[PDB]
Amino acid sequence: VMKTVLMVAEKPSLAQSIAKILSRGSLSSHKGLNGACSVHEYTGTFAGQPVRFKMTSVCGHVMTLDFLGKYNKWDKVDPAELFSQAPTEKKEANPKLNMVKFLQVEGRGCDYIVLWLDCDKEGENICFEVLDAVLPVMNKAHGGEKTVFRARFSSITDTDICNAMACLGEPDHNEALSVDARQELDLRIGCAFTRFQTKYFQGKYGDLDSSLISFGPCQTPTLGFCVERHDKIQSFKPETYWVLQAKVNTDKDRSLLLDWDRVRVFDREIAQMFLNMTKLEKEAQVEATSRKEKAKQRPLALNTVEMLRVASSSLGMGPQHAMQTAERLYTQGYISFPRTETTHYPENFDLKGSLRQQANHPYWADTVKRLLAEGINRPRKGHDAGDHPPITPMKSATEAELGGDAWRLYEYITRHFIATVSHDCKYLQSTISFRIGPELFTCSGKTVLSPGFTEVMPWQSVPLEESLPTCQRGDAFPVGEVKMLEKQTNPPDYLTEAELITLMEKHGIGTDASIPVHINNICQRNYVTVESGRRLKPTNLGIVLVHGYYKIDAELVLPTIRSAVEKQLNLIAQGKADYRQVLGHTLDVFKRKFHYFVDSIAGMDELMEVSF
Amino acid sequence: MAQVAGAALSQAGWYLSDEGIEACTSSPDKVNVNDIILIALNTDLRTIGKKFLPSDINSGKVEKLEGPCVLQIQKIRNVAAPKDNEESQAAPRMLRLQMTDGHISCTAVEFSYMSKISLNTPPGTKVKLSGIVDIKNGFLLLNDSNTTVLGGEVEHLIEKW
DNA sequence: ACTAAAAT
Ligand SMILES: [Mn+2]
Ligand SMILES: [Mn+2]
Repeated sequence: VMKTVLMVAEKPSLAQSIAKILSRGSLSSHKGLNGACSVHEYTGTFAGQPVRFKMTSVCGHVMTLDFLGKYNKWDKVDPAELFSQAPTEKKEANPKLNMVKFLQVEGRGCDYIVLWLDCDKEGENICFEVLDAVLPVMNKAHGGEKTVFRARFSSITDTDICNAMACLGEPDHNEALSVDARQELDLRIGCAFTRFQTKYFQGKYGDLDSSLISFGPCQTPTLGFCVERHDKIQSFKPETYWVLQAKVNTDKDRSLLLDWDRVRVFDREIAQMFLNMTKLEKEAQVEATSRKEKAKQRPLALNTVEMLRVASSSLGMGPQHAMQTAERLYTQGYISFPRTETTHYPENFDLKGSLRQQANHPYWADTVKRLLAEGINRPRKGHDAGDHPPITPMKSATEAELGGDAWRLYEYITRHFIATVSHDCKYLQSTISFRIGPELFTCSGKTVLSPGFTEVMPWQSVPLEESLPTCQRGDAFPVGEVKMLEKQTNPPDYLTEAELITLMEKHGIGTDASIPVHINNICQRNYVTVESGRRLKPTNLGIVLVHGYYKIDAELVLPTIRSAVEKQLNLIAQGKADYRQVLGHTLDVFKRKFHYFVDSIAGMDELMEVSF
Repeated sequence: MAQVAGAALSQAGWYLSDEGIEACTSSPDKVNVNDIILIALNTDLRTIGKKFLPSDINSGKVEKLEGPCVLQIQKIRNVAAPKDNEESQAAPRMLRLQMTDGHISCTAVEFSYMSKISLNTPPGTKVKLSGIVDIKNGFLLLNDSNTTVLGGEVEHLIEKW
């Protein structure tokens, strides 16, 4: 044994994959003390001399930020004391897995360290935590040589991993400090506000004992969206439409419905005048005929957000249940990594191979074989964010081995994958325009030409209707009767889970692996209730919370504040700011705001008297 | 000279009572019908002007408007979208106009696309109607040909919140 | 008892 290097990955599966790819099939595997982390050993070359590679993995975050003693037990420190006087430390998360001791024992005697962690922002923090754990126990450097290394990768293919090993770099302390500052700020603000709220409202309003009222940079805006929807529903007054429609018949038992060019009229007398201008008539002339081709775009790659949206809108699944099922499928080895926000396929990918694997299931075998015979289509281009490749099938499952929820998710994933590589949908749309006296109506229809991804995603199909009769300009037809209909504008309905997710994504509230957690949190704190149709309905306590926050200080329930704080904190990452100089200022502004909030609580207090 | 000045303004179609004409301008040694017109186009028509709209025009038994007319808009409302959404591109634009001259108020309907009169047009704007205008059910039909828009601000005491 | 991040 001359020299050994150590590699750390963020998932055990990814660790095994990289070890297999770079070890060319020769491995020596061993089980560590944790029982969920494995150590792989193999020989190779690193920097001109033979080196023994030792590969291992850590499970997600290793340390989490918390308070010391005497301050983590409430009823002993004033909440305002937490803002700028409470000592802070880092303690292990998931203590059952002795990650720190495992890293020390497995890194003892190592010389070089290589970090195959994720390329996102929340990866370099794990990077520097691992360095703080491992650097104390390691052979001291010689001369002026660089020891710590980092690798950049996107996919888990042979060429990508080998090139990533070929070219290496260094980590970014200024990037890690941004995440550290965010953690500190979030913990301070949340623990400051929640304690005061739940210590004031609990003991003075009856049936809120043994209840928790929580505040934070995500839960509160999430509740704000739903209560804004509730207010909009509560403050809607109906109006009255007046739509005019008439029917024209050409052959016996062949009538045709028409639509007015001016869709709506809101004045009864005006509508009556238009009707009287049309009712006593017997001809129908033809003005113009239309015939254009069009295409329905094939779906892009699959993201976690779109998975959650479709699961909650078509399969009757909550976001947390969907995430658990997806994680189980990943662990068993049926789908790729299920927490990604990249919608662009990697350049090097065995698309043909993955498609050829699913060439035996009776549900889509014909389409798979036809695509393989006639050549596949290139995927639709999209956004890339490093991170991980999109969600694709890996093995061939059946109805039997999986059951219920797992199969219902697997079918949708496989169908989406097959559709994203198939052709488009081509349909011709024919619109014919008739003239009745002084007014003109139109009617439109569609007909299919060559179905594409519709053959695999029927719910996106083009409905079939009888083809519009062919006519030339100048033809005249008889009209049956011209009549009016009265309608009322409909009020909006409560938010659905899909709408809440798409509102969360654009404003920056939450992330790819926190939306289910936040939704489930606001459901567990009895802030909202899930009704029929997977609709989130605000309850009395949440309505009071937001209607008080707006009256007292409005930026708390405001989606833009999280984006503003993130933009301000990015300066630390870019190297154009100072850590303390930013953190102290951003904590001082919030401290002043909280000190105002505590003295302006009577306004929110006088709002719960009309309820519990 | 006012005897010929009245005939000139009538031929131009700017019908307005002689007392109002005298009020607008009182013989600065010359009528100067041009400056009379310019001064009028920034004056409220309710105070000054004669009554010439056909009686019971708001009923449904006139069916005709012959000769040229001058009218003043009062309120403009888009009857194609609810008051909640004052401009939604879900239906084509369609405007109802509340015009006046003297003692009688009349209602008009767009019936085509006219770019001259927009939702932002302030009240008091003067409209000239030329030729023959159709009245259907007490509603005046406003074709693009038989309209002329002449501006002028008198009291834009209107605020949208 | 809090908050918000990753992972199985
Ligand atoms: Mn990760
Ligand atoms: Mn992410």
